[PDB]
Amino acid sequence: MEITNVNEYEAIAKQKLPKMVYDYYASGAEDQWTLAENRNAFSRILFRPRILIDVTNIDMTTTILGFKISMPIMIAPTAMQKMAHPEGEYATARAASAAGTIMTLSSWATSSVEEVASTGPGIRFFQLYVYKDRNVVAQLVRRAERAGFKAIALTVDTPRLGRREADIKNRFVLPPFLTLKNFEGIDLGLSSYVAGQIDRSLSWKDVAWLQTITSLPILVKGVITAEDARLAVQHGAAGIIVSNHGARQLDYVPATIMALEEVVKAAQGRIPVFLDGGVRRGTDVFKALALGAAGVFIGRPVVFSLAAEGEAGVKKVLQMMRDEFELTMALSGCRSLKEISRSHIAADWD
Amino acid sequence: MEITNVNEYEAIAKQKLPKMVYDYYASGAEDQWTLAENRNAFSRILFRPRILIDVTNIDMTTTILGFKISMPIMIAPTAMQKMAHPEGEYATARAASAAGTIMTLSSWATSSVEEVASTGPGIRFFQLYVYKDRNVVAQLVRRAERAGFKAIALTVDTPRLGRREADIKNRFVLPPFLTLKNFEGIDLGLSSYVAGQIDRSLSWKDVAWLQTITSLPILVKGVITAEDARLAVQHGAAGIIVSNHGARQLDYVPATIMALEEVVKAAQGRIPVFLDGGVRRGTDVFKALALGAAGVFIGRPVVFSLAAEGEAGVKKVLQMMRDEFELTMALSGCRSLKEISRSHIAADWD
Amino acid sequence: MEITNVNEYEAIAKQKLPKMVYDYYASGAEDQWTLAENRNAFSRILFRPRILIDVTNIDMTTTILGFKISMPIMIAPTAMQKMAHPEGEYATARAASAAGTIMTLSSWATSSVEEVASTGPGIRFFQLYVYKDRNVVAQLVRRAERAGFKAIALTVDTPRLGRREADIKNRFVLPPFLTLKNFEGIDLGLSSYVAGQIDRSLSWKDVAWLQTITSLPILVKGVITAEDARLAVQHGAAGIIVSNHGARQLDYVPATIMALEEVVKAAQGRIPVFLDGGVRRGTDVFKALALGAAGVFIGRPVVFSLAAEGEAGVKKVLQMMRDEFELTMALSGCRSLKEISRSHIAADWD
Amino acid sequence: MEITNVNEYEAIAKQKLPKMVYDYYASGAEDQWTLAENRNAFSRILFRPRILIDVTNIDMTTTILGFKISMPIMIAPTAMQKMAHPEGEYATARAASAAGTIMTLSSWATSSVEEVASTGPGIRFFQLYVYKDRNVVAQLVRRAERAGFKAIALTVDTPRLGRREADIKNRFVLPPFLTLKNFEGIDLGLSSYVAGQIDRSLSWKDVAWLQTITSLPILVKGVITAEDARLAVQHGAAGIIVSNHGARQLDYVPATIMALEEVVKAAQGRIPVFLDGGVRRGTDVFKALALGAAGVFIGRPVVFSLAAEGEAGVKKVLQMMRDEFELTMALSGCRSLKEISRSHIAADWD
Ligand SMILES: Cc1cc2nc3c(=O)[nH]c(=O)nc-3n(C[C@@H](O)[C@H](O)[C@@H](O)COP(=O)(O)O)c2cc1C
Ligand SMILES: Cc1cc2nc3c(=O)[nH]c(=O)nc-3n(C[C@@H](O)[C@H](O)[C@@H](O)COP(=O)(O)O)c2cc1C
Ligand SMILES: Cc1cc2nc3c(=O)[nH]c(=O)nc-3n(C[C@@H](O)[C@H](O)[C@@H](O)COP(=O)(O)O)c2cc1C
Ligand SMILES: Cc1cc2nc3c(=O)[nH]c(=O)nc-3n(C[C@@H](O)[C@H](O)[C@@H](O)COP(=O)(O)O)c2cc1C
Ligand SMILES: CCCCCC(CCCCC)Sc1[nH]nnc1C(=O)O
Ligand SMILES: CCCCCC(CCCCC)Sc1[nH]nnc1C(=O)O
Ligand SMILES: CCCCCC(CCCCC)Sc1[nH]nnc1C(=O)O
Ligand SMILES: CCCCCC(CCCCC)Sc1[nH]nnc1C(=O)O
Repeated sequence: MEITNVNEYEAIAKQKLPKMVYDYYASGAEDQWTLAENRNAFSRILFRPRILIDVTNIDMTTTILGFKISMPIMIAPTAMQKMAHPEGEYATARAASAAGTIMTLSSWATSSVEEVASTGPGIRFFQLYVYKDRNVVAQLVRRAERAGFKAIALTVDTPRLGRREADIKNRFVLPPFLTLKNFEGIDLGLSSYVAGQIDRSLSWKDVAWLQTITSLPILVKGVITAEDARLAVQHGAAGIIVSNHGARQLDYVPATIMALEEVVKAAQGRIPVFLDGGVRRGTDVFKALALGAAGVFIGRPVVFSLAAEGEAGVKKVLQMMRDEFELTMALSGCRSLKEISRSHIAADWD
Repeated sequence: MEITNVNEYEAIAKQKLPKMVYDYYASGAEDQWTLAENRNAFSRILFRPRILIDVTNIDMTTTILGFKISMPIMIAPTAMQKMAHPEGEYATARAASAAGTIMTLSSWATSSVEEVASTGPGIRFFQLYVYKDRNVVAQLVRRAERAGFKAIALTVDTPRLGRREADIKNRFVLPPFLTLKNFEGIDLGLSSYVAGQIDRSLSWKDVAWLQTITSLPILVKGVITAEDARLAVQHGAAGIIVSNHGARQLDYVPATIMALEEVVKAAQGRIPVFLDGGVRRGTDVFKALALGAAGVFIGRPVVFSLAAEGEAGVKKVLQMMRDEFELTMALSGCRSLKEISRSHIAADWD
Repeated sequence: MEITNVNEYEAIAKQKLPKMVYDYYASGAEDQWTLAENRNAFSRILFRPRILIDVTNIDMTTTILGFKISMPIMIAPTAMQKMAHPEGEYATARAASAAGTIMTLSSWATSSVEEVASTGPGIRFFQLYVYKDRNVVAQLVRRAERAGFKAIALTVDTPRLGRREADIKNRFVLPPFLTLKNFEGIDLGLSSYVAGQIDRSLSWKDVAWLQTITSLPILVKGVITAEDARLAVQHGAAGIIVSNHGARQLDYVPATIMALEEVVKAAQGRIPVFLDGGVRRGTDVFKALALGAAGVFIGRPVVFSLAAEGEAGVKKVLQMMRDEFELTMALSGCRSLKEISRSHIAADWD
Repeated sequence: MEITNVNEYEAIAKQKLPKMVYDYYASGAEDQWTLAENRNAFSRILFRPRILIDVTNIDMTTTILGFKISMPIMIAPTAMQKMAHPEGEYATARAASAAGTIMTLSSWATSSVEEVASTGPGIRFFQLYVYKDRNVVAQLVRRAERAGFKAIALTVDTPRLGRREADIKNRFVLPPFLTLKNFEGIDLGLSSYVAGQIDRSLSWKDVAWLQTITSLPILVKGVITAEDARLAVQHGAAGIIVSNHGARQLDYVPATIMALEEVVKAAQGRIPVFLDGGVRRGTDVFKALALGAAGVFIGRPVVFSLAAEGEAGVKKVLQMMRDEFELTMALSGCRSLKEISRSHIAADWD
């Protein structure tokens, strides 16, 4: 017996976390169709491996926004990680740096940007929502810059929260001793106002506004149509992240893997297009990249592994994924990321 | 624990109603393929949401036949509602008016048009079948007009009853104290003659006949082919209701959501086209409207909620649906019904 | 509780017949894929009903080979019916005549042509295989003609028996007191030689040979490709029966309903094309006819009903089917068989 | 009760072999999608049988690389067969010769080429991997030639081992008394070095190298794209074996039956194209040949039958398959292999 794949962590997490906590991390929106589809869609893409190629040395390094990382597998911003393990964001922070990759911190983290920054050096991104109190947004950005965060990931798919029914039936509440640390300290319990601070009037001009208060590259997270992808480009986006929020917002939106190519083509190679949602295997990673993605982000796997084995769990998840990805490149006949091509894959919609 | 979706009422209704009553409301025709398909088909239509749009104020109001209602979700005519709850049609009547929407009364109701009318003011439609005794039909129409009913919904898909096997095995009978109140009073137990009064010789000329005894707009309920949709238009129909009778008539007829577009195109915008059957979620509502429907009607959800919590249940069903529909519009980037478009959706048959 | 559909007889038959007998009647070839598919394929064809049509009088009568019958539902030749009920072929014979339809007798019947003929008057067909001993074939034909059988149905899909594994595991044997009565009497235990009498050298010239020893119309049973359908026409076939032997021969042959249209088109209206296999509902009957079939034949339903209720069971099966077929015509808007059209149906392959 | 099909051996093997051994033989790569698909794909190809054809004598003999064999069903190289039964490769060797067919020996066999050769005369192929120690490869080839092996089957789909998770959880190890006999004797425990001897720098020039140390025909095993098929032809391959290694390498590669035609067309009839993976029925064999394959190879069925009944089991598997294949040819109207055609089949992708 031994953990051999990322998905097995979900079971352990489930068996140890309180229903409320597990359900919060595991649930999708309403009937959870897209949740299931995010995983199932990958099963509709097949390989066309090239044999008899010198695959002695496999290079998985890539350059994201000028930064060079070990692999094209980064960590997505989850939220309230300390509900999964006392160390929460700390464990995830150290694990990301050690793995040689990027970690995106959530504004709703149970640790502050500076708390995370102290763990050690590493390339980090900050996820944020343009709240009603623009002054609070300015403060958060300024605070992230000081902590040395390299970019801002603006999430544009939550003008209003999706209906994750399990949470409603459970009557979800943030446990007693946890706190949204990034909101502790600057000029404004914390769970209700921050939730009530969501500004639903946001439009493309607010994207411009963000650009006038920070020089950090802005990544739009939550684009799934070619129409918005073009607008994101026109409005100075540094990159686009094809995401359906882990299927927790609007159910019946396609699987990110299916929508990806449409977004990649819309971008016309002007800016990097990334993807998240459903990634659990190295084979998943190879397909996303063969379809045009510059890299991918993982969410749930982090919190599940964190609950099961803390930092070791997160390190284990990152190692398994890079190993699987390497072996996939090897068996496909690709020695570097640049060698992966659309012809190495075959989609059910081809 | 708490009710978070319309479908959950069916379980409660089932656990409390007598087999005979539940089966009568729940069953489809014969092998019940279309019953299952009415729900499953919606799962084959996906969204293409627009992000970064000011979705501060969402307008769900619409004008149906000159009447302005709160939402495009109306109640379909069921039958013998008092089998589900002592108040039956009364509870449904008050709930519809309070919700600010239209309620279609069935000729086989366990309450009379005037009984319903007394609950309070509200826009109501009357469902009827051209019986052999045309004189009884005239009386019913005249009686509905006095009660202030705004339109007549003529059902044309039941020349003969479908075979709902559960009813046959159960030997379905109307409970002792209930009565088809609309037939009580005018010139003609009630379950057998009214069932034997079905006129199967009806053709388009009888539609004309109805038009010579009433000035109320006539809605044809039960059209699912483009051929009949055109005829309905030619024969002065005020609107068409794409319906397969909740899959209780001819099994193997397509899901209303699949047939809808064909009917919408046939109508050429000359008259409103509505839909019913399988609607259980706000996402269902958005798809029907994105496909051309002017509004939708719900059947079973009413009787199930009625059995579970009487009027409160019906109010709960209507609130949940409008809430879900609103959040869907918000996440899709639509501020009014006029903003919903075919491009906001993606069908498996595209 | 009450029997409401043909398929329910299989359960009763199963619960009362010995494993060996049930398995013999119920099994398909090897992995039984086509068995399942014969039924499932019908689920891939939908209706396009016409409403508001005078459906007061429905005419199901048809003329098959000059003979006028009550409905386009005939009985297929099964075998050793007395294993299902003491009366076997007798009950089936009386039931067919009473129902006003045709019954095809198998050469392997546990009753002789003359035994069946004595039950009463009725239009009957005789199924036969060109055995090695052509003299035995001549005798069988002559014997059928005397008994007043109207046509010969030559089965061309069994040059060698398919592998019905259940029979092998069960070590199937004909019960002690039963006998292949048609072979008793003329010039040649009976189970082994008759099985060993199968001539696998048969080709189109042998079809011609049959035509020189009888003037009765010859129906080829077991044609499923357009290539053979044309040959059947060229070689004086009186009609073609699209059949896959109830999926008991070569597994992975398409469902008869799927292959039908190809055969109908090949025939070019020169001769009637019939179908069998999987027919269990009136909706099944309407689809087969809408696709071009002149009528259909049923197999297993006869033996299952026979085991459950003897003749009454068979009468019940025939009544249920005509009732279901009538109601389907009524709901589709078809007053006669001639009114059924391809446009009243919609196939998944359209 | 009695064994009626090849697949039933897996159950017996499972119920008697130790988890570790069964899992090693039965498992696929990671989530085992292609494992399931290798079998399921055959279900998507249907027959178009020709009736009324003289199928008295069926000829299944074929000429592979100049050698004439009884049937187009050969044995694929498995590995460590003695884990399944004390006799291992011996039983398989005698069974293959008796069946009148070819057996491919694995370099990792628990019996040596000469040990196998002593069982008796028979046409045999040797499977091999170009190890780092080219000198060991030369020795193996020379050793095979002496034992009278007719050809070398070079496997090109394992530059690195796939992740068969069950083995990892089980901590698979070669039982105490077994030995990789081909490595015992010549100039180089055995499980770890031989596994560490895999050369992952192999490319097409190494294929040429093999051709300069042996005159035996070289068969490339593991080609699944048309691109590699052409290269295999250009580089003097004697034949191509479309294989996905029994789905144990890279998951999400298509089923061999689906990829086959692409490879057949690429070869342009210049060299024979074979197939393996998922073959379990004679119907499977007919489809592979109708698609262009010159013959097929079976893997798992050998080890499962071996575990259940030793040599008798293997003889039983080979007999069942030829019987099933014969009956399929008979029912399709094919008297010889040359008579099987693409028109006798119908693929879901046609
Ligand atoms: C428990 C949880 C919390 C999340 N929190 C955020 C968040 O703080 N910010 C954000 O933009 N997205 C959030 N997401 C979603 C993204 O981080 C991301 O798209 C991700 O969940 C990707 O899909 P995966 O979980 O299938 O890997 C959250 C997802 C989960 C499951
Ligand atoms: C118990 C029950 C009674 C019905 N009674 C009527 C009726 O009186 N008149 C009519 O035209 N349709 C009747 N229908 C069907 C329609 O009201 C309507 O098409 C509806 O059931 C829509 O589908 P849904 O139940 O899936 O929402 C009935 C349906 C049910 C389940
Ligand atoms: C038990 C049994 C016996 C059969 N016997 C014969 C027979 O004697 N002659 C023949 O041509 N076909 C025979 N068939 C098949 C046909 O009668 C016929 O194609 C039929 O089974 C149609 O399919 P169904 O069973 O799905 O209705 C037999 C089928 C069964 C199940
Ligand atoms: C237990 C086992 C051992 C295998 N050993 C080898 C081997 O030694 N050499 C090789 O090239 N392929 C090996 N394969 C795979 C091939 O022999 C072959 O492609 C085969 O398994 C075909 O598929 P099937 O098992 O579905 O019939 C092995 C497969 C199994 C299941
Ligand atoms: C300003 C937007 C508010 C969202 C923040 C939280 C969602 C609701 C918290 C529990 C009720 S946690 C989170 N952040 N972003 N998405 C989520 C997620 O849980 O899916
Ligand atoms: C004049 C037509 C007669 C139909 C009225 C009833 C159907 C049968 C009543 C129980 C046997 S109730 C009803 N009304 N319309 N459809 C139904 C339905 O139950 O599906
Ligand atoms: C001359 C051909 C021999 C077939 C006759 C019988 C089949 C085998 C009898 C039980 C072993 S009964 C029968 N007749 N035709 N098909 C069948 C069937 O059982 O599918
Ligand atoms: C030089 C390549 C090494 C592969 C040989 C073995 C695979 C691993 C042995 C158990 C850990 S047995 C084998 N040989 N080829 N494929 C396999 C298989 O088991 O799938």
